[PDB]
Amino acid sequence: SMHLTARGLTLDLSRPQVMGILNVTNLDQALQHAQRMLSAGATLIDIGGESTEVSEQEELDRVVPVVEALAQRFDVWLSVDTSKAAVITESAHAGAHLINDIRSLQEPGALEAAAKTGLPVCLMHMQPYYDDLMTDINRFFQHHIERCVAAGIAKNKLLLDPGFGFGKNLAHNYQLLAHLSELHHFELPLLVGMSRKSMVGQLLNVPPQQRVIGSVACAVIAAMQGAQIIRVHDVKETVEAMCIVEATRSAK
Amino acid sequence: MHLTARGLTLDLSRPQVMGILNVTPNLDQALQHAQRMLSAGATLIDIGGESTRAAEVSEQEELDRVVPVVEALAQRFDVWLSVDTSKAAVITESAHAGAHLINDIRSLQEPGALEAAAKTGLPVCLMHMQQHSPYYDDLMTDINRFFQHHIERCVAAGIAKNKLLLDPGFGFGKNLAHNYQLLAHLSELHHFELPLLVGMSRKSMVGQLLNVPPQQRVIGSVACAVIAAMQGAQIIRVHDVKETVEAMCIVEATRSA
Ligand SMILES: Cc1noc(NS(=O)(=O)c2ccc(NCc3cnc4nc(N)[nH]c(=O)c4n3)cc2)c1C
Ligand SMILES: Cc1noc(NS(=O)(=O)c2ccc(NCc3cnc4nc(N)[nH]c(=O)c4n3)cc2)c1C
Repeated sequence: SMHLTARGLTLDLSRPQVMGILNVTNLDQALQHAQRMLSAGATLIDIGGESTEVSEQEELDRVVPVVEALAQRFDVWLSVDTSKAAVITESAHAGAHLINDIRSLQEPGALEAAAKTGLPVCLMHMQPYYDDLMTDINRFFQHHIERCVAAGIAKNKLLLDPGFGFGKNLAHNYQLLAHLSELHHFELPLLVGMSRKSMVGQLLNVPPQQRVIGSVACAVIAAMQGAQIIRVHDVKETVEAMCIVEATRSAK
Repeated sequence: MHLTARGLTLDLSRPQVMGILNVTPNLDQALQHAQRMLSAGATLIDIGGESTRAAEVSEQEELDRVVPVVEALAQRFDVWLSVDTSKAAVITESAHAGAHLINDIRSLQEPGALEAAAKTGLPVCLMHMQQHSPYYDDLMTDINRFFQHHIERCVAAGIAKNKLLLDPGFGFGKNLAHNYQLLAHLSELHHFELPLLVGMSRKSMVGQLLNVPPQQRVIGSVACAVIAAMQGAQIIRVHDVKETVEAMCIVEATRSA
């Protein structure tokens, strides 16, 4: 029904999009891994310097060369998983397409830097107790959506992530997964990250490397509920699953 | 509710995985594979002496493949045993061996099949079917009319309504568009108030989309299983049990939330 655009490049959101995770914790490995994910069918590459502290220069040193190298190398959406205004701006210079912040630009100067770039930004819900899980998330997004538009970032440039595994217990996560379709009322793209998280592990009683099937199953359930972007470790498997999903949905 | 045979119950509040146990071109290997699938979490084992994908099979030949396996499993394991047969002789003999469920793609239309199946008193699964290019005026209506027709045949024959299972038959006289049309509208078949069994594992509906060989169709098959189970499909017929079982755990947890 819709699409999102950056730097003359467009991301089709009528179909589920797979975002490959590229955590940095060697430049050569990063470029090659990105290549592996891209061929696997990823339409976005997410570069993250923190795992949910890191120094500003240290985080910048890891992130921006990878962004620039990929920007030169491939015509693909580039996303930086950062919460730092310096990293926001520097990545924009490097050629990043999307700003993905788990802290929702609440760090000092982060909001202004993001606004100046004009790049699309993804807002993620974060805190364990909830009176009503879904209501809290809806209220959270509404607040920062109000804030983002106020900052001069257009509403249609925003993405929403309910933030699986962030200040949420096992029951909450699957409650969220079950009611995920409700979040579409914002008429904004939904991005979800469930890959290899505890919500899979606790159920299957398997280590992270054995959580591929569980992660994909979650991705399929989310995508069947209209989730547009899926953030995963295992791109190829997720891409294959999304093909089944898209064929099913297109079949009406 | 549950499905019942010989004092065994199958919980239908949760998705059940039926492991595929083909016995075609050693009993020892079959038992190891079945036990492995059993270990993976399968609650049903489907034993087939015929290939529905094919050269025909003799009555004695199919019997030779099927019944020793059924007898072997019945003693060794407490699991639902399903026989994938269209032959009254195989139906009757397998029932003697201790089979719990009759899975017939041809819906008991072979000679004497209906009568033989009825006498066993065992639950039966009916499957919709149609070189010919698959066409439907309306796929779901055609399937609904098919099930309505054969359900009456079974009931008239003396097979109780609660003993019946319905399979829309993925990949049987259906093209790629048809199969996913069926998957999308699968929930509609619940109106018969009968358990639904689906078989999409490693089938062309996955293969044509991903363009990979059968052994590499695991993820696609699991994706189909999840979608079907989310639409309330009770029994899933798969080659890869462990992966499907893990997926069903995510599905059941999601629904139970
Ligand atoms: C220790 C320890 N390690 O993991 C856990 N448990 S956990 O639920 O699986 C878990 C929770 C969170 C994460 N963060 C990973 C992560 C990173 N970036 C993201 N960006 C976006 N936009 N959306 C996301 O969802 C997201 N998630 C990784 C693992 C414990 C406890
Ligand atoms: C030849 C040839 N080989 O594969 C194809 N394409 S196919 O769609 O993948 C395909 C089609 C049918 C099968 N038969 C396998 C099979 C056997 N018994 C079943 N019993 C039940 N209850 N339900 C089932 O779905 C089912 N499926 C296996 C593969 C053709 C055509």
